[PDB]
Amino acid sequence: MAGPEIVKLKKILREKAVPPGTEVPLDVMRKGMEKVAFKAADDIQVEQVTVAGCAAEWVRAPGCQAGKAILYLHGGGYVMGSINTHRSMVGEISRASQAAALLLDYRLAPEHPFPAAVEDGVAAYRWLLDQGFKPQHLSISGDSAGGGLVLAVLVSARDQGLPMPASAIPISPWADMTCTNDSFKTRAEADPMVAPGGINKMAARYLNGADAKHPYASPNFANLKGLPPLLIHVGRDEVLLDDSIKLDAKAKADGVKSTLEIWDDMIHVWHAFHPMLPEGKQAIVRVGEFMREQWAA
Repeated sequence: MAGPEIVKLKKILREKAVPPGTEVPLDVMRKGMEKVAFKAADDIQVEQVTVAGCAAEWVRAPGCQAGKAILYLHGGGYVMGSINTHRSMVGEISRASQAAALLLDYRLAPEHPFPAAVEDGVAAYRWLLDQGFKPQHLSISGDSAGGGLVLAVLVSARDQGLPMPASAIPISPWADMTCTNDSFKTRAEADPMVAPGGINKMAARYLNGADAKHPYASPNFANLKGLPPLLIHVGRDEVLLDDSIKLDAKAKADGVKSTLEIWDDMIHVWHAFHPMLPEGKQAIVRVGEFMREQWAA
C-alpha cells in the first residue's frame, strides 16, 4: 500500500529525531525549525506588512485573484514557528487556491501565553475585513497548533459579531490541549513527528494555568454553531488523528458543513513536505480546490 517517498521520508525523520526523554530547550527547538525550514518557490512573491501589531507577509503565488485572501495560522505548538518556516507551504497553498495569503507572525508562548495568539488571529481577521475583503472572499487555514487556532478564531470572532468567512481548512489541527485521546497511544508508534509530552509541555507553556478545555484553547469543546464549511486534513499515522475525528463529529453535531479526509499512510502536516512528497503536493492541490469550491457556492 505505502508510497516510496513517505517510506523514505519516514525513515529520514526517524533518523534525524531526538530520543525521547530528551528535553530540548525552547530556543534550540526554535532555531532548528528555522534552519531546516524549506525555502519558498521563487515564483512566490512576498510583501511584508504589519497587521494587529504583528509582523505578517502577503504570500502571492502566480495566478492570484485580487479580492480573495487566506488568513494563514502557522504550526509550531503555539511556542515556535514563524513566517519563515511556513512561507513555502503557504505559497503553494496560495498557488493552488489562486488567492494571496496573509501569513501572520502571531504572539507566541510562553513569552505571550494563551489567549494572545487567538487575539492576534481575530484582530488579523478583523483587519482583512477592514481592508475591504468581503467575508465571502475570505478563507482561514493553518496547521498543527495553527489548525486549532483556526477554529478558536472562528469561535472567538463569531462570539464577537464578526461575519464568518467562506471556508476553514485546518491541517492536522491541534484542537484539544488536554491530550487525552486514544490516538496518543494507538497512533504513537507510526508518528515520526508528534511524540510526546513534547506536546504536553507545549500545552503547559501555552495554557500557563488556563483551563485546557477553554473553547478558545481547545475548540474541540467550543460551540461551533455557525462556523462556515470545514475541510479538515489529518494523517492516518498521527497522534492527533483523534483531534480531527472528534472535531468533524462536533462540527456536524453543531450544524457545521464538515468534510474530514483521513489520508492513509500520512504524517503530521505532510503538506509541508511537498517538495519531496507526491501526497503533500496532492493535499495542497486539494486545500485550494476546496477554498475554490467554497468561493463559487
